[PDB]
Amino acid sequence: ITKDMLPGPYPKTPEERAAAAKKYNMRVEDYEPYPDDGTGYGDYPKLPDRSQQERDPWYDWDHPDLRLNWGEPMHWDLDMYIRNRVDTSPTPVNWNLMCKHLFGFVAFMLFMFWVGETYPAYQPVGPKQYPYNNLYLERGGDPNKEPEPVVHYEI
Amino acid sequence: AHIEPRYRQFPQLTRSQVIQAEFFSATMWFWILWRFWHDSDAVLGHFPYPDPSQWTDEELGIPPDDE
Amino acid sequence: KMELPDYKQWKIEGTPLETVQEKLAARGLRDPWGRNEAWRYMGGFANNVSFVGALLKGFKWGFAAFVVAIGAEYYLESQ
Amino acid sequence: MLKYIIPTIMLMPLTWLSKNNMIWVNSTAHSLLISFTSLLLMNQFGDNSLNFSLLFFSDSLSTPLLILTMWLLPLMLMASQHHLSKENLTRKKLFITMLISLQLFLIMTFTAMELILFYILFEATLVPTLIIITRWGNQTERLNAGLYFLFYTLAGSLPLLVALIYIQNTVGSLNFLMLQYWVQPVHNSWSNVFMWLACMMAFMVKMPLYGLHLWLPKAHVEAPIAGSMVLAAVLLKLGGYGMLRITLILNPMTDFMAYPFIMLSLWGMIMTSSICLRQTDLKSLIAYSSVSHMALVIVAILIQTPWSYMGATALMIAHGLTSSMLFCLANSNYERIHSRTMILARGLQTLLPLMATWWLLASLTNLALPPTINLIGELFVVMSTFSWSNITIILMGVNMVITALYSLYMLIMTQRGKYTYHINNISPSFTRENALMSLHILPLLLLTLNPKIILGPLY
Amino acid sequence: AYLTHQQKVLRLYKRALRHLESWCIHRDKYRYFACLLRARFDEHKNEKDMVKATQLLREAEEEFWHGQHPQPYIFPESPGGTSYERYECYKVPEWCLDDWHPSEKAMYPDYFAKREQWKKLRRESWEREVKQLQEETPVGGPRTEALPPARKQGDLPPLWWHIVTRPRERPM
Amino acid sequence: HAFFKAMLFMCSGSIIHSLNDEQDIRKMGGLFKAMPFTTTALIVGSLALTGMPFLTGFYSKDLIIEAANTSYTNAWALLMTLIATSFTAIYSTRIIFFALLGQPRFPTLVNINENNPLLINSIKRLLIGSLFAGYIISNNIPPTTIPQMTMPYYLKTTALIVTILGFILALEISNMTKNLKYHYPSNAFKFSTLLGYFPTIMHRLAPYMNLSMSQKSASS
Amino acid sequence: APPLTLEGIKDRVLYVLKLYDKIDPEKLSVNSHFMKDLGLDSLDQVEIIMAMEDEFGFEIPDIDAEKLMCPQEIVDYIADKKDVYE
Amino acid sequence: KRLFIIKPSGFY
Amino acid sequence: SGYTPEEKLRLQQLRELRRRWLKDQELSPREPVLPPYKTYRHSIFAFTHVLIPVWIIHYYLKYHVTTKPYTIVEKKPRIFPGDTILETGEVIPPMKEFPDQH
Amino acid sequence: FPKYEASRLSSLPTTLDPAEYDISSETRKAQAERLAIRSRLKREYQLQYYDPSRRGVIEDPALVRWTYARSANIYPNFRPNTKTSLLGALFGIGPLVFWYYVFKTDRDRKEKLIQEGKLDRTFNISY
Amino acid sequence: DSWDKDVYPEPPRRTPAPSPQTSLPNPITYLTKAFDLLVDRPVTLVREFIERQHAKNKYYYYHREFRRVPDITECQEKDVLCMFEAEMQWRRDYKVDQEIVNIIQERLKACQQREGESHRQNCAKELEQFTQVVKAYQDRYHDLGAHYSARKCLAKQKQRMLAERKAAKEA
Amino acid sequence: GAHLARRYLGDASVEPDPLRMPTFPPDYGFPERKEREMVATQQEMNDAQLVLQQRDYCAHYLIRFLKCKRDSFPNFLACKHERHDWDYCEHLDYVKRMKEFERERRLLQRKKRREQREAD
Ligand SMILES: CCCCCCCCCCCCO[C@@H]1O[C@H](CO)[C@@H](O[C@H]2O[C@H](CO)[C@@H](O)[C@H](O)[C@H]2O)[C@H](O)[C@H]1O
Ligand SMILES: CCCCCCCCCCCCO[C@@H]1O[C@H](CO)[C@@H](O[C@H]2O[C@H](CO)[C@@H](O)[C@H](O)[C@H]2O)[C@H](O)[C@H]1O
Ligand SMILES: CCCCCCCCCCCCO[C@@H]1O[C@H](CO)[C@@H](O[C@H]2O[C@H](CO)[C@@H](O)[C@H](O)[C@H]2O)[C@H](O)[C@H]1O
Ligand SMILES: CCCCCCCCCCCCO[C@@H]1O[C@H](CO)[C@@H](O[C@H]2O[C@H](CO)[C@@H](O)[C@H](O)[C@H]2O)[C@H](O)[C@H]1O
Ligand SMILES: CCCCCCCCCCCCO[C@@H]1O[C@H](CO)[C@@H](O[C@H]2O[C@H](CO)[C@@H](O)[C@H](O)[C@H]2O)[C@H](O)[C@H]1O
Repeated sequence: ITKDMLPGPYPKTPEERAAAAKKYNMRVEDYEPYPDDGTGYGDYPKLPDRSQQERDPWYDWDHPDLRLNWGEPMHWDLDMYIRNRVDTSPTPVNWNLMCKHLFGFVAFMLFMFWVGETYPAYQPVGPKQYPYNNLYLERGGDPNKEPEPVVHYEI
Repeated sequence: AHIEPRYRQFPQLTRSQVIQAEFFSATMWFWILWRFWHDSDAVLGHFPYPDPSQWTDEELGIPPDDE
Repeated sequence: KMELPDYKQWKIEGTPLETVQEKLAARGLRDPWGRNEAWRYMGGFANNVSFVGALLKGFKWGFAAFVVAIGAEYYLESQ
Repeated sequence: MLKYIIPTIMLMPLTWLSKNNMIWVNSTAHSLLISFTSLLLMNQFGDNSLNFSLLFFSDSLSTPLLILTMWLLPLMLMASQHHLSKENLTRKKLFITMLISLQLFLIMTFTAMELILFYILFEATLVPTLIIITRWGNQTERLNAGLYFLFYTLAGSLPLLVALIYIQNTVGSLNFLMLQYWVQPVHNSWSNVFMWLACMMAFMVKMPLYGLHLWLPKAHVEAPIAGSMVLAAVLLKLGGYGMLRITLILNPMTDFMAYPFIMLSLWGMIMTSSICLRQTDLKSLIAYSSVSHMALVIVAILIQTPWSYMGATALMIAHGLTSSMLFCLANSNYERIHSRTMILARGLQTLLPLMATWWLLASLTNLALPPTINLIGELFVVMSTFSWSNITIILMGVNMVITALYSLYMLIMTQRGKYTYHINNISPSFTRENALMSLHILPLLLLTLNPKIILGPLY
Repeated sequence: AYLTHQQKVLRLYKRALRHLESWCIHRDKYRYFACLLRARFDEHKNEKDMVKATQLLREAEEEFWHGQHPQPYIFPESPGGTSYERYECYKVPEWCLDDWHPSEKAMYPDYFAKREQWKKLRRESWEREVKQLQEETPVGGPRTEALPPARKQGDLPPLWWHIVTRPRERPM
Repeated sequence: HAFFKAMLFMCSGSIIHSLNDEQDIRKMGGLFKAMPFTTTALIVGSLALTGMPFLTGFYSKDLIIEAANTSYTNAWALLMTLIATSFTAIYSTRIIFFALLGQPRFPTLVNINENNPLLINSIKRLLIGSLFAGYIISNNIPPTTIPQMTMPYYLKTTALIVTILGFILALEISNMTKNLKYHYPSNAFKFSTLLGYFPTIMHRLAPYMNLSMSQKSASS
Repeated sequence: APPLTLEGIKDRVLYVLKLYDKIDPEKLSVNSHFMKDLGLDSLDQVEIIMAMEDEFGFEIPDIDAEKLMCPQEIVDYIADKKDVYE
Repeated sequence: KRLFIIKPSGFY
Repeated sequence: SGYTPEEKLRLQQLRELRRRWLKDQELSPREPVLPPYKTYRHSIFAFTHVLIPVWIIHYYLKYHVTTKPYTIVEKKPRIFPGDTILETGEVIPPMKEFPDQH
Repeated sequence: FPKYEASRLSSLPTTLDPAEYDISSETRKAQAERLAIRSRLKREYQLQYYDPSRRGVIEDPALVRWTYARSANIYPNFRPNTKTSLLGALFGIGPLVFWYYVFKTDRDRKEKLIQEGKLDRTFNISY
Repeated sequence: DSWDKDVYPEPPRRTPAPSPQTSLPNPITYLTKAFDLLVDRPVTLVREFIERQHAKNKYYYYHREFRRVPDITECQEKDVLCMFEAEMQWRRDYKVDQEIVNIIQERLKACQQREGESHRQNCAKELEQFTQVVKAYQDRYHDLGAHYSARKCLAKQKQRMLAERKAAKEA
Repeated sequence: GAHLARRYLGDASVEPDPLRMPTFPPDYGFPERKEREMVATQQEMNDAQLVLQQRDYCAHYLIRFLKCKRDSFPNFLACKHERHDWDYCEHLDYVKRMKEFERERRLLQRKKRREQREAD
């Protein structure tokens, strides 16, 4: 295409805002560029940061999988909002409340596990007893050295 | 086909599918009862559990408080 | 060309749908779709086993076979 | 090496004296015959390298790179002859001459026994490479890409020239065999700090090192397919090969001079892997993929361990075939839709089922699925950097995760989903395109059966 | 919102019934509660004050959000259903047949003979279809996506090819 | 586990196929008699999963529980494991109650048909496995430990009783769905349904932060 | 799944409407407008569409549903979606 | 009734 | 709320075209125009998928793998008290007497 | 009914938005022009999408602008200022310095242990 | 046989004689007889045919013998001709020592499998031998780096010899 | 068990600590304790390749079962008596450990009385 139809610098007048909105197929009212912080957006339209999953499933899109129409300005982060990636659709539970419940459950589980590790559950049974100086030779003890004997008695 | 669909009605069943299902459901219950009758310990316990409080100090060798 | 059953046969009487119409009737309301649901409570779909009945499917013949087998085992063990 | 240099030169008379309609058939056939004979370089010994003459030698490091270089020439000819069909006949022969002359400089670069002979050929590869990009690229920006490629390289090379000549003055020789026996340790001093930088910055720019890599995505996006193939497969490895040789004489200073560059590579590889997740241009995605892979090679060369040198050697070969395949795959799409926008043409597995198999195989090697040599190289490097410092497994682990995400994202976006409705010129894959893809993946997968011949001198 | 007030109420009614159905599961229980829910809509059916009617809609939507089923039932082939887009991988555009090898086309001599008539029919009609859209479109372009029918005999409705020849919903 | 879990998935496939790709249990029901062989396998699979005595699932799961409560263990992990064993009966009850019992809730054009021999034979082989494979294996593998067999009566039968209690409670909960009452959901109900919000929060937050950093900072 | 036919779809569309207590089964015809002829309102028409979705196991979006105003229109809509041509 | 199945060319 | 007269007419016209297109998708009787016991089948399967491979594998293992050291390493057989050793004829002594408590 | 606390990743349902209701002829005029713009682009696409003789790709200026915006156009509109520099300093230099001390400290600690013989390397002969 | 039992030792085999305590036929006994009949015999004859052809064309290959040359300790500084030979010899010995450690590792792993649950006590000699050889290999070659040479090896030894001398002086 | 409630919610000083038990001499209170006998030799257990944790004081019964299992093959339902012998021996081994716990608890109880009276 041509330079007049390509993105440009930040628009500085009501008229430059009009030519930009015309270029991006937008209404001069609906066109609002990114703030001119010097990050390089230029006059590219800032669009509602909404996932593509939020768009109407039943409308007849030119690109049904992307839910886009041929020629409409694409969100700066379109590739992050495709249906395979970030979804911003409303949740039946508020965002913050979801975080409180998931965090609270997890935090509580971890605390209770520590409490269960300090107060372990065990049976009223003495240590299991093994023969031959506690199987000294089997476990890999040195044959040459004479182990400290371990004696087990009846009861 | 060998089985036609029906509308708003209970479907058509072959004798084979009904009989085979009953045979394997029966085989499950025969198996459990047969095993339960022969291996009831595996579900209720294989050995008695002793009561520690019933053991005398002589068995445990607890010396009298005087000594 | 499939043959649908005659529609006049779907009635809510004698089904839980009738209890619904009685409860709604006590408020001044009606259920105009009750007959579109009747087929789920009539015919071979009426009377379904309970959960215990579901689990106990095949128990009758399984128990009988178990009784025979142990008796057969006993009579052999004795001799 | 004259049994390879001379027949490589004879490809130029062959191309120019061929009938007008046989330039591709003749050059392709005879460049394949040269590739066949290059296997004789695998007469390697356990102790001694293969030293032919005062000028050329071939050890286990240069042998696989030579074989990669000579295999790539026929593949580049196959990949170019479609988009050059309308070209003027003489300008077709000049294009082929640029590729043949690049192979000539390359096989002499990898076998030069003297480092100043290595420098000249190492630099000589710029001219044919630059001419390919700027003459036969398609976009306006190919001119800027040529300048960035030229001046990034020269900014580093010219200091290297001073350092090598200074080294010859003090040591008396630049013969690599002589350096092995006459090497003296490098003691700390600001004078040696800058000798170290001059010896390593030229190679760091070629790899490229993160931070100094900006020339690479520019060059790839503007180069013709054959240019992108040689750039990714071989010319990047001139940095790695040069570093693996020169580090001999930089010890023990490499102990602490490596730190700033290991940090750049370890962090840079995560940064360039993550950039791939948001690239809109398919060629640019593959370019940034190379930066992430070559970051591992830089780390491995700098930690200077037997396992890391084996891993770097395998990574360079494995990356060479995989990245070349990926550029060829993206090109076949481009020859149809004439755009590099990744999201433009989707759901292509429905329209080109067999080309979707190649896309799958290429992606699997790119994410290093075991036992591919991509995984062998990447695994050996990770083992050695773990001993260098245990915490590096964190950065290595994350890169492996992000590498899988962008590799399969590229596969899913282009090959899966629904096809784009208005794009209706997706013709069935040509035999040339399918044979080109298979000549990349089959040798790459065959090398898994016998990986010792690409593991380098420390095997 | 381009939806009138009537459309919003009717849409809310349907959506409320479906989420009610998900809660109730059993058909008899759903019938009982769907009628009470309908009774509530009938209660304000004649509200002639738009301000109050809109206010009733707001509260109704607020109530639906609180009471909506977190995991409502979805028809399998509906957006979000377990079979949505399950068959897109089998839908192949008809222009792919122009690339078939002649030996492939020879296997279906009758199908490709008919296909040629459709392609012939498409070329012949195109010029009149562009013309009809030129004469019926006001200066400044169209204002809606609605398309006209054919106005004569032998004319085809403009822009018909990709609706008529679209892939079958169960292609393979 | 391999035996009865593969069978359960195959039984659900039998139902899904007969109901024209329907997978929501709310839209099944009344299949206990309509699909007799799929029903038998589903009940056997469910009982095997919940450690019914002497079915294949009893020979592994039951030993694990009795070793768990007779070991030197975290007391919380033991308590969590037991409660989950009760939950196993509850969700097993859900599948049977909603898929098989009650009145049909599927569309009107009935096409139920489980009479393909390939379907019957494949399930039949796994059904025999789910009944005897556990018994066969336990009696053939060599012993490599010291199995714990002495224990209090209440530790011996913990697995069985918590399973039975879950069945009883699960049945009561299932029956309440039939009553003509409407209740607002509890926070607990939403938490369970939405999988503890972990997929909801984490599969939006992690992708967003990493992907946004890739474009904004790394690239631009 | 057994295929659908235009005659089969029509039969079931009428069948469902004959089980709706607000319609007169004798006065019903394929061409009866739900309001002009049968004297129903729009709340009733939403329920009729809801019942058609339940009958055939697929959803008609509200934008499309509000236009189906007689039984023949429903039969046509279903046939188009299911590729029924007879 | 057997319908024609539209596929991309498999010949090449 | 129904269709406008203009819309209904367009839907009518597309419908006749679509149903005609769908009708044309049917195959004619002659299409496609193609170009020019259990024991036995299970017997041939066993021969080519079991016997021939196990021949190759046994030849491979016996005369190539096992000729090299430590290529196949077996856990040594368990020896129980009272066992007799085939290689030597050595008899392993029985265990000492138990208390025989039952 | 606790109200809806919308977030970045959990948007606000339109049914709960006041903006959707309380419509004015001014808004309705806006929705009219938006739809008119959409239909103008749809018509221009459909005329090329349905053209019998068109074989190729329908170039979309919206897509070219998007890709051109997110690469070639950034630098001309860049300004070195407090925001860009502070962000550049934090995310470009900062991570390198952080990782330097992590690895340098870890390697220094290990090197000391090896000299004193306090790091076990009994079987470590692969590196 | 095929290898040397000294380099790769295998303790003598002890197989318990069958002691069937059941009337039932053993499935393994008959499958073994079938395997010998259906697999071993045909495979054995096919091999004997191949071994006949080889016996008609008997030829030999040899294991190269490398004369010993002066090591890097005897080389004058920067004398490449003597350094080259010592350097190549040191490289050859480095490869051989690598395979020595592989042999000792192979013994260790074969013992661990052979002894089963008793490996902990019955592979003490193999473990001890492995521990010693890995210590010797580590002392020779560890930490030399990718660019290792006979010179770097010698410098590492001298540094080790110096440390041992100083500790001995403290004694 | 109840013992846990006593140790955690009650006075732990009179409840054994399973980790450090026993905390009294073996013969304290027992005139002439005998030493547990072991039937299977180390070589027999070594040759039988028993798992080290199975090489306890009931190992001789385990060896008998393992030998019987091999010799009764393929009748995988034989050797039930040998298994039970081994199981019962392990039960007796477990009860011994239970007595050790009760002994330890009573000694702790005694040493608390024997301290309190000396305290006052
Ligand atoms: C069988 C399961 C066994 C394991 C059980 C584990 C139990 C885990 C319970 C974790 C509870 C954490 O969730 C916690 O719940 C309360 C109740 O809403 C929240 O409370 C929040 O919501 C409401 C507000 O409308 C108020 O209670 C409060 O103003 C607010 O903080 C906490 O913010 C949250 O942190
Ligand atoms: C290894 C143990 C093997 C145990 C095998 C035990 C015997 C197997 C018995 C299989 C029984 C098959 O026979 C089947 O039984 C059931 C129950 O009576 C019958 O079902 C009967 O009761 C139901 C309910 O009243 C009726 O709907 C049905 O019409 C009637 O026939 C089936 O119609 C019959 O086909
Ligand atoms: C990408 C860029 C990477 C940059 C990496 C920076 C590495 C910094 C290395 C600093 C150490 C340089 O090496 C150091 O130099 C001085 C040279 O004056 C030497 O020391 C010499 O000069 C100093 C003066 O400062 C005198 O005090 C000293 O008596 C003399 O010997 C040190 O013996 C040496 O240790
Ligand atoms: C571009 C990324 C920026 C990230 C920040 C990177 C900072 C990099 C700093 C380079 C290293 C400088 O610090 C360097 O440490 C090494 C130790 O290994 C020192 O090495 C020297 O000193 C040590 C003790 O200090 C002694 O063993 C010996 O004299 C020698 O090894 C160097 O004298 C010093 O110059
Ligand atoms: C290890 C395997 C353990 C398997 C355990 C198997 C289940 C154990 C039995 C659970 C309880 C049995 O079921 C018990 O009796 C009848 C069922 O007829 C139930 O009775 C119920 O049936 C009808 C069903 O229409 C309900 O509408 C009604 O509300 C109620 O009366 C009881 O509410 C229940 O307590």
